[PDB]
Amino acid sequence: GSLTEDGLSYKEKFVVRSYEVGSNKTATVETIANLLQEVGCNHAQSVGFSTDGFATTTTMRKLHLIWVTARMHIEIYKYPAWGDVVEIETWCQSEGRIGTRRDWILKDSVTGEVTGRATSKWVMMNQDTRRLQKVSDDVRDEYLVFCPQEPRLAFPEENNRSLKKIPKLEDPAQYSMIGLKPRRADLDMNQHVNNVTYIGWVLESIPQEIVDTHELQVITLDYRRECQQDDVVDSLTTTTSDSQFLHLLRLSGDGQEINRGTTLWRKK
Amino acid sequence: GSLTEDGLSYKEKFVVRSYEVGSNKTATVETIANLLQEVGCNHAQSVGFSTDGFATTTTMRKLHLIWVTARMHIEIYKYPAWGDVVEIETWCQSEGRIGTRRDWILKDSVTGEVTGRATSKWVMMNQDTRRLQKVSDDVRDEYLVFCPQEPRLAFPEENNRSLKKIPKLEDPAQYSMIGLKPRRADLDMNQHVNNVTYIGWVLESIPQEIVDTHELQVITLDYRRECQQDDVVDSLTTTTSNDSQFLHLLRLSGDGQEINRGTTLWRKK
Ligand SMILES: COCC(=O)NCc1ccccc1
Ligand SMILES: COCC(=O)NCc1ccccc1
Ligand SMILES: COCC(=O)NCc1ccccc1
Ligand SMILES: COCC(=O)NCc1ccccc1
Repeated sequence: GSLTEDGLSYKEKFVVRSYEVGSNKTATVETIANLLQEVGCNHAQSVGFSTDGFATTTTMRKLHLIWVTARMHIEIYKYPAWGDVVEIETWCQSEGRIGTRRDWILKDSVTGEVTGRATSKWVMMNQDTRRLQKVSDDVRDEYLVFCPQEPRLAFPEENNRSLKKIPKLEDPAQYSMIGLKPRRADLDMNQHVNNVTYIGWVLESIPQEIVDTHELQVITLDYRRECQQDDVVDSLTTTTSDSQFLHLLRLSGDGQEINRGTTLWRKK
Repeated sequence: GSLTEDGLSYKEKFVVRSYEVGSNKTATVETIANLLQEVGCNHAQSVGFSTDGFATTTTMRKLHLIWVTARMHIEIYKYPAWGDVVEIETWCQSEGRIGTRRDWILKDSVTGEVTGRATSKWVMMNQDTRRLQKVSDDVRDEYLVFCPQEPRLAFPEENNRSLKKIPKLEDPAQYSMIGLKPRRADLDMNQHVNNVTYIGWVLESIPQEIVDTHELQVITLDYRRECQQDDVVDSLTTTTSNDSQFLHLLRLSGDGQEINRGTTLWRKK
């Protein structure tokens, strides 16, 4: 991978692996999400950001400050097949005191056609108290030199799917998958559950009939609270309609919300 | 990746990804196992083997015959770090009517030093009845032309760890992790649980204290029965031992039907 000519974005190509594909012999949405994460990490490394905590600086490490994902939104037009090469371009942009936005464009390496796009919102917080904090000018100036100054949006539409408010699913859920627990392969280098595992858990409550007759087109996911490595999760889904679903991930005991989201599926 | 000059082995390089590493910032044993699987699949594809079923031919597909892993044995000297490049060489050799053996050598791309090795045993089975059956000369001849004829062993030693018999763990287990279920990311393109998920499930019952103070050196795993996508598994571990050794058992949560057994050897960091 490499930073582009103007140094304001980063590109990387990936060959889709045999264990990365589903029943259709095309990459899963979790494989796609892992690749967005990988290119995001390579972009931060390329410009000197910390190898201990994603997108942190010496200034943030002293203050025990981290960046956390608030929302992830992915739209796929064509899933690459096993053996195919996908090229991914990513860039970051400031969003004031609220936080930051990282966007991605996925392309077919051979044709050059856009096969997907993603956008994510990040907020700053103290890693110990878990309290959200406003980004100071000192922290802001550090990353602004690596962002384009004119708005570059993967989802430019005024009032598009990526910015829609997500409601809370009401009991009883139409479908559910309970007792979901993370194993060591679900944890990152800091022993935290990987953001991609939550996408998998959300999709666990979609009936196999939907998965067999449809392809996932859009997924929007809010990250409200972290699942600890010894927590147990219940994944809940209700049809709201193409097929549309409302999703809720909550702790198996007290029902504390960890994530909420929506999915849109297209008939094969 | 590519077949080597003589066409009797295959090499591929991989850059270790950020999500592929553990707390030590080095690749997990499941990341290593996924890469051995990937290079194994690329080698079969490079010489015309089926894209629907691993290492099958038109002859095998007609008879509903598949190859299944009976045993996997991995030894790691150094786990590659995030950003490092690992080069893997793999080859296959016939083992008579019993089945085949696929071996691997892992190397550091920069230094050229061997950082690991693996060996696996495969048996042929009817995919519908799940009945094992000896390999016929017709099936044998099809793959022999892609194998070296002189013995090429990743574990050459006459009485070595890769061929040791594994005993059945007796209750009560010293440690356990109960209620393990596969999710969709654990399934392959044919809806079967990925062979690597079983390695993860085995390791789920190792205490976190061992994982924090030791590094995994050797893992040997027998595959006895397949876990269906709606089965629930219990992972059991007992210490059998400077170095730490463990005996492992994976069985169905209800009736206790054995799916896997194995051993692990850990070295103090
Ligand atoms: C360390 O992560 C870097 C990154 O860019 N992450 C993207 C992502 C966010 C949420 C879900 C899936 C993927
Ligand atoms: C937390 O904000 C998202 C993010 O990726 N920030 C670091 C970064 C910004 C600009 C270029 C490269 C890396
Ligand atoms: C389709 O698999 C091709 C292959 O060579 N797999 C090796 C393997 C066997 C068991 C556990 C992990 C890896
Ligand atoms: C089932 O045995 C393991 C295996 O990988 N067989 C296929 C093969 C043999 C020789 C070269 C390349 C591919």
